[PDB]
Amino acid sequence: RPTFYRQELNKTIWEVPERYQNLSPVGSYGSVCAAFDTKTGLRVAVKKLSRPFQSIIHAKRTYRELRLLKHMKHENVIGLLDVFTPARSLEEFNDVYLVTHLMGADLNNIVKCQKLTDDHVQFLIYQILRGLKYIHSADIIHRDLKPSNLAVNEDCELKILDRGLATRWYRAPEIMLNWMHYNQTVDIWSVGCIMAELLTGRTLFPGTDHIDQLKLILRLVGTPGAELLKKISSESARNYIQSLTQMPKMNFANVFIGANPLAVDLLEKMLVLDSDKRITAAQALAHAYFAQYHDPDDEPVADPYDQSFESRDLLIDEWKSLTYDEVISFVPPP
Ligand SMILES: CCCCCCCCO[C@@H]1O[C@H](CO)[C@@H](O)[C@H](O)[C@H]1O
Repeated sequence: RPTFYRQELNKTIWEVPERYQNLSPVGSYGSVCAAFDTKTGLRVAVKKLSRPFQSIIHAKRTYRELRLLKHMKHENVIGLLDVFTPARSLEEFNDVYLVTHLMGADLNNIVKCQKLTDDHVQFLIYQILRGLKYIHSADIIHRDLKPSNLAVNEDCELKILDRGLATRWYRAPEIMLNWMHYNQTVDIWSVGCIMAELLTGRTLFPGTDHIDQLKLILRLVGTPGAELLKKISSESARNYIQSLTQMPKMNFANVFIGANPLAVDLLEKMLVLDSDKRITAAQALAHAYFAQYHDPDDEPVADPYDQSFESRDLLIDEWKSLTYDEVISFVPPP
C-alpha cells in the first residue's frame, strides 16, 4: 500500500497517497481536486465522494459509479486511472476517491464561446458516436447525453462522461411520455439535438417544461403518423398530441439552411419520432458525413457489462462490501 497524507480543503478533510500532489479545488455527489500525479508527470482529477454510504440509495449509486468507471475503456468515454480509500479494512471503510484524467472544459464551454466549423462538427459528433457505439455495445443506455456531459480539450478531443464537470432539452420524446421501455436510441435523439445546436449555435428545442418540449419537437418533425399514434396508450398524451394543430414536418433543409447538406441528412435520420427507425450509433458512424473520420477497424465494442446488481435491493453494508471488493481488485491502466 502507499502512504497517505491529510489536508483540509474547503471544509472537507482530504487524505490521499503521496503520489498525488498540489491538490486544488476544481468544483463541486462529491467534490473534485485537480492534482499533480508525480508518478506520470500528468495532472489528474481526484474526486472525493460525499457521504458514499449515507443510505441504500447513495451506496448502490456509489457501487454503480465504481462499476461503470471500472468497465469504461475507450478513448471517447471517461475511464478510471485509480481508486483508493484511506481505510485499512472493510471495518473502517468510509471514503472512496476516484481518479480520472483532468478534463478542463465541457462541449458547452465551446459552443458558447465560438462558432463551429463543419469540420469541427464532424469531429465532435464522430467522437460522440464512437464512444456511444462502445457504450451501447455494453448494453448501457446513457440517458443524459447533453453538452455538460461531454468533456472537450483544447485539441477538440472528446469523452462522454457519467456526470458534468437543461436535460429536458436533449431528452427523447418517449422519455417525457414516461414510455418506460427505452431502447438505446433515446441517446441518438440526444446526439441529434447536440449536433443541431453545434451547427446552428442555438439550442434545438429550448423547452420551458416537459409539455412545452413536446410542442417544440412536433413543430420540427411534425405530428405523429397513424402507425405511431396507435402505439400511444395514454389517452392524455394522445389528446394533447392531436389537439396541437396538425403540424407539417418542416423541411430540415430550411431549418438547417447553410449546413453541409450531408449533416442535414444525418440529422433527419437521428431526430425521428419512432425510436424503432432512429439510426443507431454504428449505422451513423458509416454515414458519409463522417467519411473523413470513419474507420470500421478502429471503432471497437465493449466487453459485456454485468448490470444484474441493478435488479437487487440490498443492505447498506452489502453495497458497501461489494464496493470495497471493487476498490481492492482495481487494476490500473498500462
Ligand atoms: C412527440 C409526440 C409523440 C412521440 C412519439 C414517440 C415515438 C417513440 O417510439 C416508440 O418508442 C417505444 C420505445 O420507448 C417503442 O416501444 C415503440 O416501438 C416506438 O415506436
